[PDB]
Amino acid sequence: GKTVLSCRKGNGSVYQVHGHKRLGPAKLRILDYAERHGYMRGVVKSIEHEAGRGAALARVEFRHPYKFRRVKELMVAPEGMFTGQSVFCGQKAPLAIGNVLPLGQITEGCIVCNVEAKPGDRGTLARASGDYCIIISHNHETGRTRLKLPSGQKKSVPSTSRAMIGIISGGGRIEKPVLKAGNSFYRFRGKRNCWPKVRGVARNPVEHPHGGGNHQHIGHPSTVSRHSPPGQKVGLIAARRTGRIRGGKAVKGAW
Amino acid sequence: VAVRAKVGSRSY
Amino acid sequence: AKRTVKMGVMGRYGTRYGANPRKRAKKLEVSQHAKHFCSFCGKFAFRRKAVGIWRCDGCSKTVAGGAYTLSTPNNSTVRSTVRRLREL
Amino acid sequence: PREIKTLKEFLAICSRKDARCVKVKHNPSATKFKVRCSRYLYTLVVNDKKKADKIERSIHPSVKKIAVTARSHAKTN
Amino acid sequence: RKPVKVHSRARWRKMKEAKDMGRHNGVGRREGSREARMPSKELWMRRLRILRRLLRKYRADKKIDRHVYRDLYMRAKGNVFRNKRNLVEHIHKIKNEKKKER
Amino acid sequence: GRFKPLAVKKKYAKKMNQNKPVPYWIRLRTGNRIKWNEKRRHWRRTKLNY
RNA sequence: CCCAACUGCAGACCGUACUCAUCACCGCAUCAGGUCCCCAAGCAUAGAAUGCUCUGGUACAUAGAGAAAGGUACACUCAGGGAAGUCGGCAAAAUAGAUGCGUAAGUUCGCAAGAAGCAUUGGCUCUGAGGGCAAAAAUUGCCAACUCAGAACUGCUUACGGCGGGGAAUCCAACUGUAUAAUUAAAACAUAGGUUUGU
RNA sequence: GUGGUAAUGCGAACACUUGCCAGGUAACAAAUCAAUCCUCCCACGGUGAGCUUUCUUUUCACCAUAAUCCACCUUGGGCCUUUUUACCGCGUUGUUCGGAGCGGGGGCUCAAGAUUGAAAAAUGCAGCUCUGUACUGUCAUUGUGAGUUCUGCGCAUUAAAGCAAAAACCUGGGGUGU
RNA sequence: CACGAGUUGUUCGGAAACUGAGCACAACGUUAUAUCGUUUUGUUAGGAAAGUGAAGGUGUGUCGCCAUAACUGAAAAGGGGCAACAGAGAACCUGGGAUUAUAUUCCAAAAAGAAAUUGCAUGUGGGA
RNA sequence: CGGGGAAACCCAGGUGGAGGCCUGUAGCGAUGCUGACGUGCAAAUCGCUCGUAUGAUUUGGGUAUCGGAGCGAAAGACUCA
Ligand SMILES: [K+]
Ligand SMILES: [K+]
Ligand SMILES: [K+]
Ligand SMILES: [K+]
Ligand SMILES: [K+]
Ligand SMILES: [K+]
Ligand SMILES: [Mg+2]
Ligand SMILES: [Mg+2]
Ligand SMILES: [Mg+2]
Ligand SMILES: [Mg+2]
Ligand SMILES: [Mg+2]
Ligand SMILES: [Mg+2]
Ligand SMILES: [Mg+2]
Ligand SMILES: [Mg+2]
Ligand SMILES: [Mg+2]
Ligand SMILES: [Mg+2]
Ligand SMILES: [Mg+2]
Ligand SMILES: [Mg+2]
Ligand SMILES: [Mg+2]
Ligand SMILES: [Mg+2]
Ligand SMILES: [Mg+2]
Ligand SMILES: [Mg+2]
Ligand SMILES: [Mg+2]
Ligand SMILES: [Mg+2]
Ligand SMILES: [Mg+2]
Ligand SMILES: [Mg+2]
Ligand SMILES: [Mg+2]
Ligand SMILES: [Mg+2]
Ligand SMILES: [Mg+2]
Ligand SMILES: [Mg+2]
Ligand SMILES: [Mg+2]
Ligand SMILES: [Mg+2]
Ligand SMILES: [Mg+2]
Ligand SMILES: [Mg+2]
Ligand SMILES: [Mg+2]
Ligand SMILES: [Mg+2]
Ligand SMILES: [Mg+2]
Ligand SMILES: [Mg+2]
Ligand SMILES: [Mg+2]
Ligand SMILES: [Mg+2]
Ligand SMILES: [Mg+2]
Ligand SMILES: [Mg+2]
Ligand SMILES: [Mg+2]
Ligand SMILES: [Mg+2]
Ligand SMILES: [Mg+2]
Ligand SMILES: [Mg+2]
Ligand SMILES: [Mg+2]
Ligand SMILES: [Mg+2]
Ligand SMILES: [Mg+2]
Ligand SMILES: [Mg+2]
Ligand SMILES: [Mg+2]
Ligand SMILES: [Mg+2]
Ligand SMILES: [Mg+2]
Ligand SMILES: [Mg+2]
Ligand SMILES: [Mg+2]
Ligand SMILES: [Mg+2]
Ligand SMILES: [Mg+2]
Ligand SMILES: [Mg+2]
Ligand code: NA
Ligand code: NA
Repeated sequence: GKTVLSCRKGNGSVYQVHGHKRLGPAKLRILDYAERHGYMRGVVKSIEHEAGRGAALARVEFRHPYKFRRVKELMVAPEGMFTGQSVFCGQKAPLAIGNVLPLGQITEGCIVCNVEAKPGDRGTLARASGDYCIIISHNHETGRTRLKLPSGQKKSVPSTSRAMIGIISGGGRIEKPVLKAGNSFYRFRGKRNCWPKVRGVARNPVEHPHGGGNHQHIGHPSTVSRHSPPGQKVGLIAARRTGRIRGGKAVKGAW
Repeated sequence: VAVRAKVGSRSY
Repeated sequence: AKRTVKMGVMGRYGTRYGANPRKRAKKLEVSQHAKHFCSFCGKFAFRRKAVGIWRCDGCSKTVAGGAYTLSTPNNSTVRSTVRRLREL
Repeated sequence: PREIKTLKEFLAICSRKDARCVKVKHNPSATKFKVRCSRYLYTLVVNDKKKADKIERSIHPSVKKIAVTARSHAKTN
Repeated sequence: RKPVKVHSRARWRKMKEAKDMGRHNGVGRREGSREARMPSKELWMRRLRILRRLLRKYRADKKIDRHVYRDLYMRAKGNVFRNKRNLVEHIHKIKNEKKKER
Repeated sequence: GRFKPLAVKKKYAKKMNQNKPVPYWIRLRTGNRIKWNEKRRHWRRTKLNY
């Protein structure tokens, strides 16, 4: 046969990110001495939109801690952030929306976004529009904070990890029906080459395990093993169950 | 222009 | 006079996307194109400029907000919660 | 091109070392004194016929005075 | 150099005189729609500009006060007056009523 | 069109110079075998493509 | 050494012809195929439609003679009947512009709809209405551009070009889209929506 | 350096500054409406040509002004001062604006123009003369309608679409100098 | 077909001299094999890739500080390049009787002329 | 801007210029005549008819992905007849 589309995309090729109109990665400040011991005060200068991202971005201006110059950070803006707002980042930053605090300095039950999975990775959790984390509990024996992820999983991270106070801006995006193929065209214009999608049973057997037949059907169970080699691992990959779920939705992901 | 032209007035 | 009976801004779509998807998109379209109250400057002048970006015509302040409304209910709850945790 | 308004400025321009030649243009209503300097052509316009003729004389004889007239094609190639 | 060939416009000028007098423009001579021949937007813009110009002239000449000016401005935007004469008649009626009340 | 690099222009110039008939006195030489150039090129028959 | 008004001297390299196509490029060719960009007149008309014209260009396409049959046509017409033809109304015919009335079932209330239908169109001579600018100015003078109505008289051989036939239903696919370059454009693919799976 | 309440003005030490910083220009956007150069048309006159049984004060052609500068009346924005009991008022064809300062008076400034001149007639184009690529002398029409994307015009379009970047250059902040 | 001719630039297009989608020299790693991989998400390479020079000291000349040569350096993270003849950028535009063919490219003193721009210098006028 | 209504709101006349909206050029395609041609103008063209024609539109130049591989709104289509 021929290479399945799900394997051809791993070469990159014409399937990579459309990043020309993007503004760069969105990250918190570099976790430096001022963050670890005091706080840095920044000013939100602009609140901009990046192609391919549903949430707003904020341009926050800080004074360079060591040189006579100014530094502009590009962060994922929480909802309510506005131009001219004072943004405090560090150990002694007050508990307010838009400030960046160590997780250990944030009281339990506070809503946080832009959470660092690792201390110093500058924000990798709760970054999509409308998303946030919930701080469950602080443990001081291990020095780790337990927080609830947007997927419903609960994970423990060091108390020195930083997070922003509030929810990510731009929430409610997926509540509006697209209504048109052209709208999806423009939505995926800013992301990558992944649209439109052709069904496997609509293809020929040379290029997909589901192709072929005098009727459009998968002739074998679509639930495939976790150990299936690439090209064979199409359909429902290592599915624990199928159907309409029918009850409390289990938290997806590994244990 | 200001007044519409008349065919009869073309005599003069 | 009134130009349509039921569908308002959705009248641009003719007959060709379904009553219920049009109805669902109508509320969010009307909200996202409306003028929203600005707590600064006290004017109904907040307009959306791209998803999650709201700029006020009065004071020219730009805010990060919801996709189709200036402030989501979750945002109000989070603001109250954070204020209360600050007062503790 | 630069327009010079004062006869004193005209004398100063004519006194310059880059004043190649002076072209005298006789229009039906005025007389124009066009001084070909290095970079700019300075023109003095005199409405008075008698005063213009007086100005035409007493110009430095060192400079070259050109009487601007129409030159036909046969006159110049 | 021979002259250019003649392309005369005498016939068109005689026809233009006739059409100025009103000939050759009837129901059977119209091929385009009414809005194509004379757009309603253009007529509306002309009428409203005439009305606003007349109102500004009257306000500057103090024939009307600023309140009557505002009322008539909003009514002119509201398609209440068909032409200049209708607006002038309304103004005269308002002025007569004001004179009686005063 | 108007644009060509100078190296290409010189190659075209050389090909223009080579496009000549054989001189008549070549045919009168002792033991001569050349009658025509037989490498004559016409712009409408075969393309140099420089 | 700095400046700003002059002035003096000097300002190097490559391209530059022609073509850009019913003959200069690709297609074995001076091949009715293909090939990007700029400038774009008058009249009719809604007009970059279509028809004709001044400027510019061209008369280059093998021609002459010339009512055989049979052909092709980016050519017509045919009395009476009117789909009886044929697998099948294929092909042709038919409808047409503008304006005023009028317009059904069904419907996601947006449509259906130009639904369907019924009327009027010329020419000429007039009459109203629609403005700009100056000095109860609710007045006086000048002046431009087009139209839209109404009226009388007088005509049609219904007479350039361009320009929907319509209706009652059934089966598919929601729709706009895409798609077997060179026999398949579809009910196929895509598509908003919907649901799963992994993380 | 220096004027003006201010908007902001002033050019022969108002010298330098990428040591270093911070901003701008480069730089990007719909439709509606109004449009510039320019094109076409009409009116008005000149010059030539055409037609002329008859008619047509007629038909046709032409009537041009490059860059670069000098001085400085409209249109549309931004702003300043004053009056501000301004809340109804101003304004667009149009979906709006105002004590976070509408409207009125007077100004500052920007953009697009108009106008005065230098260039520039010495040029160009038509005839015409008469005495050879000759030569003298004449003309050499200034006002409107329809188009026209230059422009007004952007934190500027549908938007789960929000419309490249750099060199180069311009200002300022500090500083040097004075 | 043969012969003889024709393409003229400080300002036009390109390059000199911009970045873009991108490429891939170096560097490193891999490969029996470099003819392989990484090389823009501010950006090479376990990676010491800056040869520049703020202020100082010394000396020359310029003045009453400035410029010039040397010794000690403040600061500057992230090697070298290519990739647009429609993006950025870009100081010339009319007349000609100036051709057989080129011209915003030719025209010579009345340049038919009118400009705009660089670089370097000399005087003039002012400051160091 | 009017007209109703106690209110909620409703009814009319304008303005405005939305839409993967319609008729139609150019453009981009290719339904039927199973028309022409079928040793052709042409190794796929011609004529009329026809689809769409503000959008998931069309197009120039640069770039990137290929041989058991690439690319594919999927026809085993296309990858120099
Ligand atoms: K199958
Ligand atoms: K089809
Ligand atoms: K008020
Ligand atoms: K429309
Ligand atoms: K490839
Ligand atoms: K290959
Ligand atoms: Mg699919
Ligand atoms: Mg298939
Ligand atoms: Mg098959
Ligand atoms: Mg298989
Ligand atoms: Mg099926
Ligand atoms: Mg199935
Ligand atoms: Mg309308
Ligand atoms: Mg060419
Ligand atoms: Mg060929
Ligand atoms: Mg070549
Ligand atoms: Mg040339
Ligand atoms: Mg040429
Ligand atoms: Mg051409
Ligand atoms: Mg031919
Ligand atoms: Mg070949
Ligand atoms: Mg051909
Ligand atoms: Mg045509
Ligand atoms: Mg036409
Ligand atoms: Mg002709
Ligand atoms: Mg032939
Ligand atoms: Mg012939
Ligand atoms: Mg019959
Ligand atoms: Mg018949
Ligand atoms: Mg009959
Ligand atoms: Mg019948
Ligand atoms: Mg039968
Ligand atoms: Mg039968
Ligand atoms: Mg048929
Ligand atoms: Mg009904
Ligand atoms: Mg029906
Ligand atoms: Mg009808
Ligand atoms: Mg379908
Ligand atoms: Mg369509
Ligand atoms: Mg801008
Ligand atoms: Mg000029
Ligand atoms: Mg515009
Ligand atoms: Mg030859
Ligand atoms: Mg030769
Ligand atoms: Mg390599
Ligand atoms: Mg990378
Ligand atoms: Mg790059
Ligand atoms: Mg590295
Ligand atoms: Mg380059
Ligand atoms: Mg360019
Ligand atoms: Mg150049
Ligand atoms: Mg030539
Ligand atoms: Mg020269
Ligand atoms: Mg459409
Ligand atoms: Mg259509
Ligand atoms: Mg056939
Ligand atoms: Mg045959
Ligand atoms: Mg078409
Ligand atoms: Na289908
Ligand atoms: Na650009």
